[PDB]
Amino acid sequence: EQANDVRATYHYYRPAQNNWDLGAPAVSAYCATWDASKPLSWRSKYGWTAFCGPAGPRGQAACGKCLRVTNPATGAQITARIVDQCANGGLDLDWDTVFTKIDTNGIGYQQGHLNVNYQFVDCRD
Repeated sequence: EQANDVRATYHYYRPAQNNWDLGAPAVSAYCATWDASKPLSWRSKYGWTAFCGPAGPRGQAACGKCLRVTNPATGAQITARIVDQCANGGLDLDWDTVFTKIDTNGIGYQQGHLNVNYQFVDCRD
């Protein structure tokens, strides 16, 4: 249920620009049918990456769960939502949500990848 020392990276195709709709033709993510329908606030308030990792079997029973992520580097932490898979190999719907906020200095953004840790959690919206 918990995973540490995983090399995370970020990748953007069509985010919030196209209201990051998980329904958008070339995306079609698992909980799109249920979360792409929530307004903007909530959606931009609570991040929404994927159910992946070397240790994260959580799909069918993950369409309404959240994921807490921590960054040893700063000690900062945040909570994202579980929605889709890892078409790239890990957390992708970031850029403004997780990475960008737990990266106070920018070391990750200028380099490309980072070493982070995470644990499955509740949303409590």
